[PDB]
This record gives sequence, structure tokens and C-alpha cells, in this order.
Amino acid sequence: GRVTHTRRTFDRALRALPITQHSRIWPLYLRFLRSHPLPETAVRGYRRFLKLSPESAEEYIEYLKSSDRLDEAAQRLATVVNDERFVSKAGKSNYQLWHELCDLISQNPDKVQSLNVDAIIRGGLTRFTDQLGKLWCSLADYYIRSGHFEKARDVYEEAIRTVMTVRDFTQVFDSYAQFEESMIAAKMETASELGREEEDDVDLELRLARFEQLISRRPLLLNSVLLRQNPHHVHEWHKRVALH
Amino acid sequence: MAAPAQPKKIVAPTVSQINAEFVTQLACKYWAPHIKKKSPFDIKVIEDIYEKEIVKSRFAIRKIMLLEFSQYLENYLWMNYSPEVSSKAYLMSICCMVNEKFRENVPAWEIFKKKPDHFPFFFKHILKAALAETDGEFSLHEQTVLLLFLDHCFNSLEVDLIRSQVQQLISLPMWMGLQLARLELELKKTPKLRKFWNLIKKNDEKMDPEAREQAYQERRFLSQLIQKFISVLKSVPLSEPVTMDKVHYCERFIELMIDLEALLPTRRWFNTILDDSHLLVHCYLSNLVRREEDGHLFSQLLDMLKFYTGFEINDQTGNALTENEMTTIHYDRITSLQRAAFAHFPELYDFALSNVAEVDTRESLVKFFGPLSSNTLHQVASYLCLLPTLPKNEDTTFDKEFLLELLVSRHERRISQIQQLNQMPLYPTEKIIWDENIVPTEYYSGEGCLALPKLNLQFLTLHDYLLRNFNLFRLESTYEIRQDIEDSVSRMKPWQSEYGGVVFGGWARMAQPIVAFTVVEVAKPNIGENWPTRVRADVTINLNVRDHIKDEWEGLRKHDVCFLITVRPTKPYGTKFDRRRPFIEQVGLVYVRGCEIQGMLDDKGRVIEDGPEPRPNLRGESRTFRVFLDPNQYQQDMTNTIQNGAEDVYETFNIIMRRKPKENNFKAVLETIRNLMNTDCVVPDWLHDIILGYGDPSSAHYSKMPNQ
Amino acid sequence: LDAQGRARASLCNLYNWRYKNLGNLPHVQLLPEFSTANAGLLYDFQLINVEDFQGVGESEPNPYFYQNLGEAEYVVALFMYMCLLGYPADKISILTTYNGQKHLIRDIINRRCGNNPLIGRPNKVTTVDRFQGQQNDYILLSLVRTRAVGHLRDVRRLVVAMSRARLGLYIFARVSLFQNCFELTPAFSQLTARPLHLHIIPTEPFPTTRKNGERPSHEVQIIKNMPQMANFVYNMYMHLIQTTHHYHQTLL
Repeated sequence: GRVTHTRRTFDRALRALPITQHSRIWPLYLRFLRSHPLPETAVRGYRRFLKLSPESAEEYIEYLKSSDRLDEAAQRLATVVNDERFVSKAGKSNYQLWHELCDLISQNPDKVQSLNVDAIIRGGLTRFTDQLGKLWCSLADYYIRSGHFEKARDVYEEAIRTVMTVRDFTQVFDSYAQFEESMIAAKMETASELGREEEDDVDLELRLARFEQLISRRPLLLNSVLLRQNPHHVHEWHKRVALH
Repeated sequence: MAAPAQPKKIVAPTVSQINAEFVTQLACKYWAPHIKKKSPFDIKVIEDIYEKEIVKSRFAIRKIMLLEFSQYLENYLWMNYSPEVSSKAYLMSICCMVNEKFRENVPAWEIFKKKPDHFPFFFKHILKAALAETDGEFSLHEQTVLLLFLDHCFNSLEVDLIRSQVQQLISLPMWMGLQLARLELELKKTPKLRKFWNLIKKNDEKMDPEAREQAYQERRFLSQLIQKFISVLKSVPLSEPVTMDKVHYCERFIELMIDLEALLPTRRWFNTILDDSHLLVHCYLSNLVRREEDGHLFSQLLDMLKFYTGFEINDQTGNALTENEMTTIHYDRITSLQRAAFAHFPELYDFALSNVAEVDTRESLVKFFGPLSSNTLHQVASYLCLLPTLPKNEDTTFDKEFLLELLVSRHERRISQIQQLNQMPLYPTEKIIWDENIVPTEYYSGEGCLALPKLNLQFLTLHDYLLRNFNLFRLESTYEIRQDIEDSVSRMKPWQSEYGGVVFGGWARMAQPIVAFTVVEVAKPNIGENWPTRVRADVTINLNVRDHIKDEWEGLRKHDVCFLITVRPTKPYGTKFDRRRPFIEQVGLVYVRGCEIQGMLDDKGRVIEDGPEPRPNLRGESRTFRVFLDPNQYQQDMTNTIQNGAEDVYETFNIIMRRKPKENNFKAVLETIRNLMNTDCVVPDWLHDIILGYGDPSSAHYSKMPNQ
Repeated sequence: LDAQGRARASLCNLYNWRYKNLGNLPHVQLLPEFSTANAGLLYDFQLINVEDFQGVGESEPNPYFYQNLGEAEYVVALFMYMCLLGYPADKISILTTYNGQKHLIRDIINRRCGNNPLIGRPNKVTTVDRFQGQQNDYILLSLVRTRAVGHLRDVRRLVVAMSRARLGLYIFARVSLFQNCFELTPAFSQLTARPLHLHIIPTEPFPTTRKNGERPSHEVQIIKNMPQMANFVYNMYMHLIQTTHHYHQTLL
């Protein structure tokens, strides 16, 4: 159980010998380092191996996840996602690694702080041209957790404006309606608990009326999406007037 | 139209000219130091100097210099000054000498320490004079001198004598100039100040009436001066010829407003009064800004004023506000406005049903608020405590344009300073290099304002500190770039050919004609960037020159900064350039773009690596260099080409210029400063506040450090 | 830091008034090099008034390329005078307020001194600013200007200029211009407390045994202006050649 002396003998073995001998040392030493709440030592150890073993970056990201060092995990995986030549033991695609990057990030605005989250996902929106409505909802989710509930609404209307399929539109509509529903219910509860200031009661009436607007806009938006696909669609123009 | 008067080189007067001047004869009779037998003090001498030499010359710099050389301030004015003998001529003469000393960058305040007790009386007369009516005892030009003197005082907070007067004007009691609704709002936001405010009122109730009224004038001084300025500003005509005294008064006033906002002890109290006065809205809608010639320097100062007023700092604590805090403060403004809209105003329900991003852009705000009636707009502004409450049966006395601009500018999304900096080109262009208001010539008299940051003793934040340094370093480097262009192109002698092409009748060691230029690569933007990650171009030149010059041009290494220059000369062959005339008009310079050397190309189009010597002897006389272009400038140039139908600047280059390596390091330095603004400047806490000039300056001294 | 070890106390007084408590180290009073006078010169420092030569004061052939032929010739004439007394040329450095005067001084040296084995070339001909950090035993300084003080008026440039000399500093100037300048006055009052004409002792060769401030055993000659100086040094140079040629002829 001599943790102190075991590391010292590893550190002396690394000092004594070439990098070839280090490659023998590191499988035992990284397995040793993981077994302790000594994250600074394990971080420095893991870093060394990465330029010999890219698959170990998955093990390091998993180590950072289990150590709750998600900010470091986000930095490494964003580097990995840019380093598209990466190799995975699970065979994961670069989209899935970027997806996993956004999974950790969108959950954790508080922990992740070194990164421009907005830029990264908008970068992804340029890169992953087919996934956009899902990325907007994940970007809105990040802004919900940021407490910028209005910015979530900003992203969902921005999503509705950019979307050009009914399939993507359905996903955005359903997610935004659930968001609208959840804030309407929250506004009902908080106005009853806190006592109704006149601006607070009006705030609830606004969000309901925005939800009333949302459902009534939905036929017009649905028709508009088909007009984005084909402006020449004279039938949809007649249907638009029919709604008007 | 007479052409504007060229900046005449102020040749400072010769000893024979000095000795012949009447001012020196007065000096020799009354106060000059080398004469043992001086005449006694006579107040009429001050009046005589003021009327005949100062006012009659229209405050001519050369005459003020002669008084300064005569030691008029040190030996005659202040030493004999008393409050009982203080006249208008006496008052104004002292101010002129101080401003002259500041212009010469010599110690102005040291003379006042010989009789400090007379200065508070002296200063109060200035405050009364600064509030004098525009048609009254003091002309606008004299007031401009007073504004400049006051600006020098507000920038001189290290002098206890000056600070003791400034602190009476700029403190929490000055908020008596605020609107009552505005006052109550701010005291509710910061409940601690509400306790102090009631104490202030209770203290005013114990003062004698004369000192109370005097204190009330002082606390309202800056607010009344703004109101006075607005009267002067509204008197500026749009198309009629304006008196320069109006322009100089307005420009020096905004300078004064900038310096109050650029320093945290002053900003903390004045900004609330400044916002409530709606100064920025009044200025941006003024006829003066719409005057391209007379208002250009004023507009640059006003944009700098808009910058400091909006700065990302918590005015009460002095802490920098994060962009997340700024975003939250921005959403708080819109949420309060959407709550107000959906409660009170059925016309705004269509506005309020939109989200924040749908409304918060400047274009959207004009779109939503513009159709509304003027009475409705005022009521919105009144609820936000920006204007008094509109009576239920009265129309607004404020213009609809004022009401629209007030609501838009309060709620418009700010563009981040970092984003503006990152979008900004690092190399200067022809528009900036020869803009004499931003990059002054060697003959600049010092009479006008300059829209330049000042490295003061104190800075608002670490961000503010870096930016002011950044700008001055860039502009200083730009002045060197100007000199390098002026020297090199004059030696090359561009003249118009018979066919309308360029023929170079001369040569420059530091600049060569471009044989071919081609943009080779435009890389895609990075994550989060609206400009290319990298732009590469190839520049071909012919080095049919002397060997030592050819070795210097082939000598160019990776990261060396060069300049691409476009000249289109309109002057015939053999025309001698006159250095006293404008440079651009003589050579026909059109464009200047900076570039960075990647290296010289071999015959296969590959970059020659900077290896240890000897470099390969390349065939014949022609060389091709691969260069990096400024991606921000390239993005702007392509945007200008597409949107405005401008010509492609990159097709026009006919000269490449190199600089001396010792001086050519500026771009990489600018990148480093820019990078520092992009990084959390973790200065040690023991050192941090001292760099900003706040706190106890001795806190980092070993006797105070706990870890001694 | 309160004690300087580099210049004479008399020279230190020209710039100490900017500093709170600038004194002298003990060796500045004890070592012979600081106590011995400048050979052939009455004063350890002097401000020499240079009137307009041929009616020309300063000149400006190109913008900011200031020159003063009258001061420049006087500086080199004093330089030649010192070398003919036996001063090593590496001990003497020549300084000026402007790059334009530096070029002019070099041109005069190349024509008159550069190939002359009895005089040689001075240690440096440069601007005062570029001389910073460096020092020499003797400094000759041309202030150039006759119209305005403005580059000298920055007292920081004056403090550097006064401090370059360890043992002697001789300043050539339009005294009437600079004496009226308030900021220059605390140092210039000491300079103008001494006679404004150059006082030489031509019968005292280098090295001297006379102490600084001791009254000379020999008659002091007063040089009123540059033409008198130039003619005197030329006659002395011709005399020195004649004695050397007679010495060679008697050896033959």
C-alpha cells in the first residue's frame, strides 16, 4: 500500500530509462494512477501517453468524466473533434464525438467555462448541415440551463426561420411547445407563490398568448416551409391566402 | 471656394524677434528674472496684455508662447493674485498659461502651490464663468479655453489641491440634477445609496443658505453645463457656415465628457447624470454630426464618448462586467420593456409577442417603435424613468426622432469590444495613414482636439488599459509606415506615362515594383470567426538592382512585414515632387495594404525554407515571394467589392515596400496585445490594483506584504 | 539611490537638482582623476557663447535636419586644441542635440582631422539620445539652436546631456536663448556664473599637475569667438609641425 513510494519508483523508472521502456511502464502506472483521488498526478500521466496512444484519450476523457473534471474533458474532446484523424476503440464517428462533446457541454454550462459554446455549436451547424434542428434544440437546451429562457425562444424562432423541412419543423415545434408549456406552468406557480405583481401576471398572459400565437402561426409556418422549398408552389400560395 | 489653409509650420520666434517684441519689453520692465530692478505690480498691465496681445491676436499661439517664454505666469500673475483683484482679464490669462504649459507638456500646477489658499476662490469664479450665458460676458472661444482648463483639472486628480475641488463637484450629492423618477429608480437599485442620500438631504438642511445655494450650483454644474451645451449645439446650423468657435467649444466639451467617463472615480457618479441628460441622443441627432467637414473630429470624439459610457464595468464597484452579466443586464432591460408593453400598451402587444432577438436589434426597434404615436413613445420612456411622466392631456415637448432614438439606443444590442477588435484589420490603410485627425502630421499645431486615447494615471479596467496602449502603438507604428511610404515612393518617382500607365523614373532601396500579384488561397473561417483563418498571396518582383540591395530583398525571412502600395500618378514625366504639398496628390497613391512574408518561392512554387546558410542561388533577376494578407482587411475588401461595387484592391498593386527589421516588428506585437485582450489577464492580486492606479500604492511594498 | 560615483561633484551639481538626495561617493573627492584640473583649460566646465558666424545662426537644409556651422567648427577647433596638448582622442567624445549637426561635424572631422596622425578621430560623433548608457572622460556638446529651446526644454534630455562627462563638459550655445528658459535655469545659472568666453592655458601640456579650481601659474588666454579659435589652433598646428620638422632636420 506504499502509494508515495510506488509513484517515486515509477518516476525514477521514467527518469532512468528511454521512452521505449516508458511504453512498458505506462500501462501499469496509468492503471495505478486511476485507483487514487490524485487527479493532478493522473492528468500529467495521461497527457504523456496521448502522443503515443490516441485511444487513451478516450480513457482520459472517461477518467475526466468520472473525476467530474468536465471542463478539462470538454477541452480535450473539442481538440479530438478538430483532430479528425483520431482513432476510437468503440469506432465512434467524429459526429458522435462532437455529439458526446455537446452532450457533456449542454448538460453543464456551470462546469464548462473555458470554451465559447455558442461558436462551437454554430461551427457544428456549418459542419453538420443535415442535423440542424437537433443542434438548435441542443443549443436552446444549453441556454435554458444558462437561465436565458428568452434566448431559448430566440433559438427556436431562429430554428423555425432556418428550417426547410416539415420533419425538422415538427421537432422544433414540439420542443418549443414543451418549453412554452413548462414556462407557462412555472409562471402560474411562481405568481401564486410570490404574490402577483402586475408585470408578473402580464408576463404569464404574454407567454400563453405567445403559445396561442405559436399554434395559430403553425399552419402559416408549415405552408411557408413548403414555400421555402418551392417558391413556385402556386397551390401553397392559394392555401396561404386560405389561411389569411 | 478657397482651399483650406495649409498647416503653416509654426517657426518659433528667433532671439532677435523675441527681443524686438513689445511683450518682452513689458516683461523686462516688470517681471523678467535676469533684471535686478523690476517695476512694481500693476493690474493694468494684465488688462493691457489681455486686450492688445491675447484677444486682439485671436489667442494666437505665437503670442501665447512669447508670454510663456517671458515667465508671465510664474513671476507676475499668480504671485500677485488675490481674490479681491480678480478680474475677467486676470482670470482668463492664468487659464491660457496653464493650457499652454499642458500643450508643451511642462509642469503647470507647481506655481499654484506657492499660494494654495487663493485657488478655491479662483476655481469658483471659473465655475461661474463656465455657466455664463453664451451671449453674455464670455465668448464661446473663451469658454473653450475654460473647458480645456477644466479638462486638464479633471485629468489631474493626483494633485490634492485640484482633487479637493473636483471631489466636491463629482460625488453622490450631484444626483440632485437627476429626474425624480430616475433618482428613485437608482436609489432602489442600490439601497445603500438611499441611506446616504437621505443623510445628504439632512446635511443640506443644516447648512447656511449661501453655502447651500453655492453647493447646489456646484452639484448641478455639470448638468447645467450639458443643458448649456445643448443650447449651443442646437444653435449649430445644418447648411449655413458655422463659426469655428462653436465647433471648438463642442469638441472640447465632448473631450471633457470622455475624460470624466474614462476615469472610474469620476465615472461612478457622473455617468448617471450624463445618461439622464440624454446627451448622446441629442448629439447623434444634432446638425453638427451631419456636417462632414466641421463635424468629423466631433463625430470621432462622440463615438469614443459612446464607447466609454457603455463600457463593460459596474460603475459602483469598479469591477469589470462579464459578457454573461452584460447579456443578463440586456435581457433584464428587454423583459422589463416587454412587461411594460404587454400591460399598458395594446399597440405594443404585437411587439411583445415577439421574443428578445426578434426585437433587440436596432433595425427591429425602429420597426416596432416607429409607427407609434409620439405621446405613446414618451409614456414608455417615462415608465423606464428616462423622461418625466407625460401629463394625460399634453403632447410631448420632445421630438419623435428624439423619442425613437432614446428607446432604440437604450435597448440596442452592443457589439462586443473583443469582436470589434478581432474584426479589425491590424495593418493600417490609406484611409487611416493620412487621416490627420487620427495620425497627425509633423506640422500639427496642437490647437485642435485629437480623437486619441490617453494613457492616464488611472484606467477603467485591464481591458481599457490594454486597448489604449494597443491603439497608440498601432498609430505610432502607422506614423512610421507613413514616413517609410513618403521616403520610398518619392525616390521611385511615379509619373504618368503617355499611355496612362506607370513609368518609374527612379529607384528606392526599400521599395520595388511588383511584376505580378495573385491571391493563391483563401482559407475557410475558424470556429466562431467571420473572417478567413489565413489568406495567402504571391508577389513577383524583379531585382535588377545592386547586389547589396538584392541581398537585402532576398534576405527577407518568414514573418517579415511588407507593404503593398498602389500608385496611379496624374503628374507628367519629369515632375519634381514638392515636399510642402500633400504627398498623395503628387504621387497618385490609391491603396496601401500590409502583408507578412511567408518566404521566397523557388522555380517550382514551393516556399524556400529559412535554413542555415547558404541559400540557393536563384536564376536571373526575378524573385517571387509568398505573402500572408490581413484576413480582416481581405474580408472587408471583398465585402466592399460585393456590396458597394468597389474595385478589387488586390488587382491594383504596383509597389511592394519593405521596412527596416528593427522597426518592422509591430504586427506581431499588435497580435500579442490583441491576444492579451482575448486572455484573462491574471495579474497577481498584490500588483493588479496598483497598475490601474487604485487603492494604496504601497500595498505591494515589502513592509505591507504578509509574505515578507 | 543617493550617491553617484561617476562624475565630478561640480559636474554632478548640473543635474543633482532633479533628484531628492543625490550626493557623491567618497572616492569622487579622494581620487586624483576627479581632483586634477583639465590640462590647458581654466575651468572643469564652461558654457561657451557662440555668436552667429557670417551672420548665419542655425540652418535647416532639410526639415528637422538642423545644423550650426559656427558651433560645429568651434567644437572641432577645441577638439584639435586638446589633442595637440596631448589629450588622447579616445578620451574625447563629441555630442550634439540633432542628427543633422552630427553629419556636419563628421564632414569637418574628415576634412581636417580624419587622416591626421597627431589628432586622429574622436571616440564618437552621435546624438545625445543614442549616447545614453555610455560615458567618457571629456565631452564636447553643441546645442545647435538659436531660435527656440524646444528639444532642450525637455529637462530629461538636459539631465542626460550633463551626465555624460566624468571629468569635463564644454557646452557651445546661444547663451542668450537658453538663459531665458525657466526650466533650464537651475543648471544654466551655474554655467552662466562662469565667463562665457573660452579660457585656455596653452602653455600647460597634458597631463597637468594643477588641481581643479587652483589658480594657474601661467597667463590665461581668453578666446572670444570661433575665428580666433580656428586661427590660433591652425597657427599652433603649423608651429608644432615646424618644431617637429626642425627636430627631424637636426637629427639628419
